[PDB]
Amino acid sequence: FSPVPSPEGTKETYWETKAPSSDVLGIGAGVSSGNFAAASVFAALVGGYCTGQVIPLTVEPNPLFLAGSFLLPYSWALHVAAWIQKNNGK
Amino acid sequence: MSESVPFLKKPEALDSSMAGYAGFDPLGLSSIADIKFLQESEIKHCRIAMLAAAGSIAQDIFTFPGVSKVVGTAKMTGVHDVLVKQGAMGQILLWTSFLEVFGTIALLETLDGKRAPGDFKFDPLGFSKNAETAKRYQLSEIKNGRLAMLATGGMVHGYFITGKGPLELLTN
Amino acid sequence: DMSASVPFLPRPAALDGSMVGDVGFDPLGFTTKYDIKWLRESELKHGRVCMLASLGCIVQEIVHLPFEATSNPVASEAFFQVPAGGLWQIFAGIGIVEHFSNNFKMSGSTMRAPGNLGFDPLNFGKNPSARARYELAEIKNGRLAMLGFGGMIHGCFITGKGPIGALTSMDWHQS
Ligand code: CLA
Ligand code: CLA
Ligand SMILES: CC1=C(C#C/C(C)=C/C=C/C(C)=C/C=C/C=C(C)/C=C/C=C(\C)C#CC2=C(C)C[C@@H](O)CC2(C)C)C(C)(C)C[C@H](O)C1
Ligand SMILES: CC1=C(C#C/C(C)=C/C=C/C(C)=C/C=C/C=C(C)/C=C/C=C(\C)C#CC2=C(C)C[C@@H](O)CC2(C)C)C(C)(C)C[C@H](O)C1
Ligand SMILES: CC1=C(C#C/C(C)=C/C=C/C(C)=C/C=C/C=C(C)/C=C/C=C(\C)C#CC2=C(C)C[C@@H](O)CC2(C)C)C(C)(C)C[C@H](O)C1
Ligand SMILES: CC1=C(C#C/C(C)=C/C=C/C(C)=C/C=C/C=C(C)/C=C/C=C(C)/C=C/C2=C(C)CCCC2(C)C)C(C)(C)C[C@H](O)C1
Repeated sequence: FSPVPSPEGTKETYWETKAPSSDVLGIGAGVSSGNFAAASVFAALVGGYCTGQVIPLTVEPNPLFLAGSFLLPYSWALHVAAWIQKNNGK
Repeated sequence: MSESVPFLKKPEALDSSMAGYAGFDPLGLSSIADIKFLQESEIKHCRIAMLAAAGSIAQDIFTFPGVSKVVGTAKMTGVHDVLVKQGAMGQILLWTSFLEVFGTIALLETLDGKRAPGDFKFDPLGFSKNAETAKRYQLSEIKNGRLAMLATGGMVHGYFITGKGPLELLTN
Repeated sequence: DMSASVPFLPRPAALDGSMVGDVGFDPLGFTTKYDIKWLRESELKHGRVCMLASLGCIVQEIVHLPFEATSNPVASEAFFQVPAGGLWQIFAGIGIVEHFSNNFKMSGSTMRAPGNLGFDPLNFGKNPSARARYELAEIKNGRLAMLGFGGMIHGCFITGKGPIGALTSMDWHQS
């Protein structure tokens, strides 16, 4: 009804192709599909290892293993970005 | 290809004009983040580390009058704990934070592209008016800072293992 | 172009070099957000209070009335010792003076010249060439006073001995 504002740098992201344009990756638009795939596996293994090392949680958990455990969900987003980049030819 | 690493491709974001360019970015971190931000951060890390490495050696060589009572034996990281209890560390933090607030404004100007990164126009004694000497001095600053970053980590880890401190460990 | 005080940062647009006591020092750009005349009026008002206050703190330690509770050598401690009725009298007087000075005008209403209340019982500045140097003097001495009064008031909180006693008797040879 009036112009709806968006932050500067807003671009069009609507896609009907096989994979979205690399712009949907934000700052990761230039990273290669191999680099996301290797980061995906690396984050999955390190995150799973760190998660496993603190499954019986104590009052003294290792903070590096807590922080490293956040790599498991981050790896999901990494392999999605790897599929997007492989299907954009990157 | 890259001058540093022959097998890998040349990093796209990095250019020869920028000081301390070896074409070294195998993981391509320069693509992910704005290069101007990375340049400003690298220079800042270099200067803090340079002060840190010189200070680490200096504290072994000599200590300021009256400091010895407050710091009984602790060196490197250990001194910080005692001076944190006393007022030294807090007063340094306060004045550095005040400097950084203006540094935040400077960082914004560098990110916009208006101002060259890492330059605060601080040349109290003229050393870079030649415009040929300036570039050599800039390369010297980058290389010395990189060495000091590596050195600061190297020294502190030796303190962690033995507690000797940089010069004492070399003697024994 | 670029601020003289802060070399790296660009010059604030609002200043223009016109105002007295300007060296280009507005890194955080308060001037863009707020009216320059109101900002300067606040700066002068803050400084004038501080100049009087700093002289007062030193004088309160050095001199006392022949009365109890006005004999305290610590500025803050004396504020507690002195009767509330007197503090109320001053506060009411200051409020009446603000009403008197502005002819009942608020920030929008007040904006006249910046800080030029025009109270001149003795006109030191008869010459226009000599004046603007009295302007410059006032702003620089007031800024110094604001920092000094704060420095003194906190020293009174910490040492508790008053300004001159604290300065001469620095803690010496103890942790
Ligand atoms: C990252 C840097 C860093 C850090 C965190 C510390 C931290 C500390 N030092 Mg070390 N120190 C440093 C650098 C550093 N120092 C440097 C560069 C030197 C000279 C080579 C020293 C020499 C030194 C001695 C001799 C002693 C300490 C001591 C201490 C402790 C008490 C604070 C004090 O009195 O320092 C005082 C330190 C200084 C006055 C030196 C600062 C000099 C640098 C070059 C500042 C330069 C500012 C620059 C000119 C302005 C640039 C402006 C620009 C950014 C725009 C504290 C843990 C004391 C201690 O407990 O020792 C066991 C002590 O006795 N320092
Ligand atoms: C911001 C300024 C300021 C503030 C908030 C105070 C506040 C205070 N003063 Mg201080 N004082 C000041 C400035 C200030 N003074 C100045 C500038 C002087 C002269 C150098 C003095 C001299 C002074 C003395 C001698 C004493 C106090 C005392 C006191 C306290 C008790 C009130 C009292 O008995 O007043 C009494 C005040 C007087 C007897 C005379 C005050 C005359 C004024 C403040 C000086 C002239 C100001 C200026 C010309 C005003 C222009 C007005 C114009 C805008 C119309 C009170 C907390 C008393 C105290 O407890 O001492 C520890 C006390 O004995 N004051
Ligand atoms: C003049 C002035 C200026 C200025 C300035 C300043 C303050 C300039 C200072 C620059 C400095 C402080 C440079 C210091 C670099 C230190 C290095 C490279 C460390 C090497 C150590 C190594 C390799 C090691 C090691 C060790 C290991 C790890 C473990 C130990 O057990 C053993 C051992 C010790 C061997 C500027 C530019 C601001 C402007 C203007 O012009 C005015
Ligand atoms: C300009 C600039 C910026 C800045 C900045 C800075 C440094 C700003 C500093 C501002 C300061 C320090 C202001 C101080 C105000 C103090 C006052 C009004 C006290 C008055 C005294 C009173 C009320 C009293 C009294 C008393 C008396 C005398 C005696 C006692 O018995 C009783 C009592 C205790 C009641 C930044 C960097 C942010 C960026 C920006 O882009 C440009
Ligand atoms: C204008 C004009 C006239 C007028 C007038 C007037 C009222 C003029 C009065 C001007 C005054 C009172 C100026 C005083 C400023 C105070 C300063 C600069 C001190 C700063 C403190 C420092 C540096 C400090 C400190 C300290 C620290 C922090 C800690 C301490 O332990 C120790 C230590 C002491 C070292 C009138 C109205 C009559 C009419 C005329 O027609 C026009
Ligand atoms: C904790 C704590 C504190 C502290 C503290 C401090 C000062 C902590 C600082 C820690 C630092 C600076 C660690 C840096 C490590 C550098 C590394 C691992 C790089 C190695 C190089 C590599 C892997 C490869 C290099 C390479 C080679 C060999 C070949 C390839 C090329 C190249 C890249 C050159 C305090 C002060 C609060 C006290 C408190 O009581 C405790």
